[PDB]
Amino acid sequence: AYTNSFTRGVYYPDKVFRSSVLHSTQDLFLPFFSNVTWFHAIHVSGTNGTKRFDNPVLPFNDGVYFASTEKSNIIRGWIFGTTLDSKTQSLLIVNNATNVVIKVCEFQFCNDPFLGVYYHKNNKSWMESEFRVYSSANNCTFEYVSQPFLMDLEGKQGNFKNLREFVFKNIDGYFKIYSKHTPINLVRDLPQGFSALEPLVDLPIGINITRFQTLLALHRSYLTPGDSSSGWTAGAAAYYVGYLQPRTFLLKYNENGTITDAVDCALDPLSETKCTLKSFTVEKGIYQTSNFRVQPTESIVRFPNITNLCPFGEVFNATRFASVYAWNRKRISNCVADYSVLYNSASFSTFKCYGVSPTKLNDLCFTNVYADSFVIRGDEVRQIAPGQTGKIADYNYKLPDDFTGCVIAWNSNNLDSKVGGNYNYLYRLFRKSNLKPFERDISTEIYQAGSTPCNGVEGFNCYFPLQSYGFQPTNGVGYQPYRVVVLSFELLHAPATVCGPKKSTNLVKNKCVNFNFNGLTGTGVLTESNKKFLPFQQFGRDIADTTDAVRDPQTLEILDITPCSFGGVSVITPGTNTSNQVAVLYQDVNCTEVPVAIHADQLTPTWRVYSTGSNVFQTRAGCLIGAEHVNNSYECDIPIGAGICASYQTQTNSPRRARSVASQSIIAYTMSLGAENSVAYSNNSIAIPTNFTISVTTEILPVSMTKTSVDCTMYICGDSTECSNLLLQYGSFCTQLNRALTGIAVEQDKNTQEVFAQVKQIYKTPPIKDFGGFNFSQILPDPSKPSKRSFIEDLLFNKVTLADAGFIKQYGDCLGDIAARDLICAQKFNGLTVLPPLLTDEMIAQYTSALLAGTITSGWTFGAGAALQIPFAMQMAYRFNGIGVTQNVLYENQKLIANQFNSAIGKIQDSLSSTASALGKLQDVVNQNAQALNTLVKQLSSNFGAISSVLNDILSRLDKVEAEVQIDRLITGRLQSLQTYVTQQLIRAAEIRASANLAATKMSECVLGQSKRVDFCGKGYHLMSFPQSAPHGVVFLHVTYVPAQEKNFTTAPAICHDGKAHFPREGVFVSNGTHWFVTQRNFYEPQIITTDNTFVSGNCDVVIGIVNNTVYDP
Repeated sequence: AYTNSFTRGVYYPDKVFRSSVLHSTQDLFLPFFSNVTWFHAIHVSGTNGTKRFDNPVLPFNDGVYFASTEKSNIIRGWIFGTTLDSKTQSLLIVNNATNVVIKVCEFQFCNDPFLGVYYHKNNKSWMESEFRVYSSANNCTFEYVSQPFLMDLEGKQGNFKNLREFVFKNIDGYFKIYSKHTPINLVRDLPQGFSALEPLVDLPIGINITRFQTLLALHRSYLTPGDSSSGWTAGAAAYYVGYLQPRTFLLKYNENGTITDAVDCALDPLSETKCTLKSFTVEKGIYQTSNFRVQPTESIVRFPNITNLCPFGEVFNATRFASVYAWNRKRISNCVADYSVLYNSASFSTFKCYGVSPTKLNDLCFTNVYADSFVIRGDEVRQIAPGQTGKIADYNYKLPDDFTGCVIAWNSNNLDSKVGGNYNYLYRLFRKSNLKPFERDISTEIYQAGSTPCNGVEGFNCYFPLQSYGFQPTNGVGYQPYRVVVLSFELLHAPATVCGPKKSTNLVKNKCVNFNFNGLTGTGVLTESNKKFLPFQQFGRDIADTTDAVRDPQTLEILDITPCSFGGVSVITPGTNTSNQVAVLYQDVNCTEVPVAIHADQLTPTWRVYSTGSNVFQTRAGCLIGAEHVNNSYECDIPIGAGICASYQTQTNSPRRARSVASQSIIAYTMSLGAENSVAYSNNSIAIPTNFTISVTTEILPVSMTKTSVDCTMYICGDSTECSNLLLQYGSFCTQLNRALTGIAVEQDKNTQEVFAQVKQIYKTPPIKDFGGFNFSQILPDPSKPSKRSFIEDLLFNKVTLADAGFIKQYGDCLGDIAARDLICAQKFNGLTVLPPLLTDEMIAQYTSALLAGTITSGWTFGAGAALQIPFAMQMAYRFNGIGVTQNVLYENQKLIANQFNSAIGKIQDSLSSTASALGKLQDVVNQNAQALNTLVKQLSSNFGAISSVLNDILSRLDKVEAEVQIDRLITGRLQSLQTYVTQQLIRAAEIRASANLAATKMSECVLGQSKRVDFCGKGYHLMSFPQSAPHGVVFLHVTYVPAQEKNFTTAPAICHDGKAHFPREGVFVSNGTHWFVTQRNFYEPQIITTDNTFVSGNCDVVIGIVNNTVYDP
């Protein structure tokens, strides 16, 4: 009975307070949807190998998730440890049902906690016995009592069956216990749903747990009615087991601050979107996510085919050394070092290691080493460091300003002593000959140069820098002789040659695996190197340290370190409300390795992803799984690349079909760009429209976003004194950036008023509305709303999150508090601000309305200058003249033009209202600032390598002097991140103001006059255009012409009448097939071919195209 751990195992990792935040992190987690070993009964061979024991001892394996159910209190406690005996320490963790008792005692092995053994009474056994499992308590170490973990007490309130889901962990010796209780109804299968597990007690027990079991106390059974021997264990408590693995997650809360749901950050390519995006709902499109890797484990990986220890003790058990001046160097090479037995034994007085941190010594492969043997005076040892100076340092031995291995110093009065003392060591005295690191000078400085202004010619007597060291064994301490060696490692100058005493193991290929080549501890898949290497080349960093290929130091063969098969992972999903399945794409990677792996591929189970027989597909964009190609091409919604798209809205597959799955199948195809049609080229004929279908489109444009700002400081500084002290010593940085905030913010308002204040004066609707049958109702404002806010823009407002997803009312705030007047944004907590527009919506609107009124009633003139009356009839007529249509057509066809107009308006509102997110760019900016702002928010929480992210604590619990560096590093980082944030807003400021200029143009040209530019203001011959604001934006109605209902017409540019080539003044000569007439290109107005509607010039004969006809002259 193995069963998916459907969603069970998730807990509370730490007790840091938080509310409704998608924080991703990683720990030892039982896999979800994962097999859990049921352990139920005594069923045959479940009791063999034991003493009729039902639920065997099990491997700990780094973590256990534990769960039991019952009708009534049955399941007793557990026992943990290495071996569960008195030989090795044990853990006895028992629920007395009166109290939970936890003991790390060394109790004798219990084959059964319930064995038929007892010695106080009649010899059989039973619960008559007083906890017979309590074998003996010798060398007990820990004892603890707490409240029971009662199992039925959960189920008592609701009269149901229950479970208790458990996670036992031992991290850093701390044995953390996380808990939960819940009712069930099904006992056959693991329930679907969700729950969280919270820490009960941490126990710093510090025993390597590897074996564990569950304990039960057998009373009896009633399966067969014979005797007390019918005390069958069959029908005893069952349970599940799984183990915990280091995989990443995501975790969520509710209003009450409690976990209600989670999305896994190590489960599924689909799930990884909801992880990385930090959403529980992913939208339609293509989304790229983070790659994966396998467990961190490996042996001593690959040290050279060299294996022989170095003779270190010679340096160390040596009785003949030199003085501090006579600092010798000794060569270490071509052997295996050890720094365990070196480090471990108790001989060294000084051991301190520089630029090198002393643990992994025995896994360090070195190129070469330098043993600096000499004897020092006891107090001088502190001066053995870079940054020291002194007679020994400045005049016996110096240090470079780069890495030197170690310092080893130790008293030598057991070998440097003669009862008469030791004058037998020496050092140089100062003589102003200051030198550089590592001069083995032994020159006798008896006479100087002489011309030096500090020596030679300066007042000397019998002085000799060679100063002997006079030891005495009866002299005391401080000046006792201290033999000292300077360890200095060269690394990376060559193949490393001397390694620590750690034998490496074999190597694997093509699997994502770490490794360590002579200290080169790297990772990836191992691909055979196709390079003719060069034999004095060990590792090839093809560019900028990228040690691309490696030659192993045991087999001497070359290996391209391909970083384990590397290629982007992106998803193809229709959304979340749509469905919960995904296509798996890898970027320019042929699916030849694992197609896709969460830590490994799998053949039959839920990871079923095959490069053949599964939903494999191959492109220049790399191989696809999930995606089955199909031949038919259509348009693209979720892109992939090269037109290859995985988006069919309506599939022929019924069951799943979501938008990218097709009955459990992601589909594959390419953008079809539209239909296919030859238009019949001829050299002599047109089709000129005999009707039209004008259209009005929706040109949607954001005009602004929030003029936020920040108290840079109180953002950062949170109003702290020493905070501000260190803050200022950086300085105007804050000032710089928020000055930018200023310029850009005021800038956007200038942009807005700019896109609005094009006119001197303000117009109102004329009360009578007899405007040629063109209804303006819905576009126009109505007094019923505050300040005559137009129907259309009201819909705009409602269609958008005026609240902007409520940045006054997301995860709420201080409720009803200083949060001021209920519509803008921005969740102000501290440091930050936003300032409401200089132009509130109301003016913004009534501008636009004045715009409208002018362009209707006075047309060209209201913004150009004085607004002058004109019938919008003949105004529209002149605008047809602007698109080149005579006022004849409008005159004749005024009513249907009106009707199309107003119907178009209605369709406009139909769209904008019905179509959600029609406004993309608007709410785009909204979202943009949303994240920018909110990120900025989160960035307070970045500890930045400090010991705490909050300024408060880092200042508080620290004395200032040390607090200086942490405070600083934080100042640096958060400051920096702000400055970044600033920069990004700047990015917008730019692209915004660009769009803003664009839109100001859009209005000015297409509205104060008539756009005559191609697709500037919408497809077609523009007539008029109209302003439709958004709280940070504007949309535009556009009156453009589209002809229709065409018919063939053979043509002739000239009419060859009366020996003279006659041509049409305005248009082209047209025929029905038999009658030659004149009409222009955008409509059939066949005309009697007159000299009035034509003209004569040149000759008719020389060039093709003409016909012969007659022409009528006035």
